[PDB]
Amino acid sequence: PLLTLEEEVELARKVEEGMEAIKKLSEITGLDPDLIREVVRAKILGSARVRHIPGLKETLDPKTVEEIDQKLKSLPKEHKRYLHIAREGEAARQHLIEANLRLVVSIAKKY
Amino acid sequence: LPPGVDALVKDGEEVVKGQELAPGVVSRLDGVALYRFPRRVRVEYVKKERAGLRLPLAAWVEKEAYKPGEILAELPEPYLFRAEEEGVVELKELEEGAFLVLRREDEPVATYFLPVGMTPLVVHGEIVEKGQPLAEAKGLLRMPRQVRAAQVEAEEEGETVYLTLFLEWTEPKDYRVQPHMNVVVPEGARVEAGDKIVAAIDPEEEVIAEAEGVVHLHEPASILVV
DNA sequence: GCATCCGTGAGTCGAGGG
DNA sequence: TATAATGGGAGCTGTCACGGATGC
RNA sequence: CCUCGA
Repeated sequence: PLLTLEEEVELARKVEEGMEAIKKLSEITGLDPDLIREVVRAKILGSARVRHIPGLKETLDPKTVEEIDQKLKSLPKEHKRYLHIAREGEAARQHLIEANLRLVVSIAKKY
Repeated sequence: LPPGVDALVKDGEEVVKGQELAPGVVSRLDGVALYRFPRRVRVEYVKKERAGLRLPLAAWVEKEAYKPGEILAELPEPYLFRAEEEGVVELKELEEGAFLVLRREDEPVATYFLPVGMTPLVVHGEIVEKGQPLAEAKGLLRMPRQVRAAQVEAEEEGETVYLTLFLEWTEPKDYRVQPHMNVVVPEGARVEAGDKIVAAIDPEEEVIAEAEGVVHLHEPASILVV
């Protein structure tokens, strides 16, 4: 179904704050922000899709995402807060795209 | 949820299929209901103060404390509660009952408590001298429902008794939530001075908690049954 | 057991015109 | 790179005999 | 595709 102003603004806010949370997880962990983003994304979507991302220096497979997710679960509560923020950001991003997929059709029908 | 009409169930509560969430909304499944964008946040700020009242000794009911709605005294004939200080009147009305604070210059010189069954005879800002009637008690006078009497001290003088009540109650304050804002505080959470309730785009439109209180969420934009 | 919808076949060689 | 924009559009049908799945 | 020839 279509997004109301409030639902839209909420999802966009969650996406923004989740990207900020990924940057903060890069600051704390010393890990690569892209690898962190890919692990959060991987766990959000499922084991159905984990593939090799072109830019990543490490092959993305369930073993490395499990190691990285366990390194991300081993941090203090106030440092574990950003993991939940990023997970919520990913899920909000997914639902935002899926809720706006009709606009693409309405624009592409003209080309 | 249509605009202006409120929820008939509370955030976080289990619900059964067919149970109405609102006058025009019937839930088709069972589970936990959740609030989607409450447009009005009501903060009940808690207040602990000390007030006083004088009553005929024949009317009084001796008690160490007074639960809400409990009878404070019973008056055979109309009684006139009279000012025992001089100053300007600050009339503070609750849902039922009142506070009456006399101030001279800046410092308050008196704090009186008019329970239910006591009609104030003064206006806000009125100038009163000593012995001037501030209220009329008639019949039975009882504690209001919103306010309770923690402790009672009493002093016998003449044919009257004077009560010093340690009162504890809460006062409401409503905040209208605009769509671009978001509530960062749960239902029934305790907040202090400076704590953030509702965030916003720009700092000047944020909702900060003035004093100590509890939070209540009303008029949600919609309700999500999971 | 007997109607019905889908798919696949239905001449060769020329010539020209494209 | 920022007003808002949120589910398509072309659509004539004059054959017939075969195997095979699909239904009553 | 069409038309034409055998």
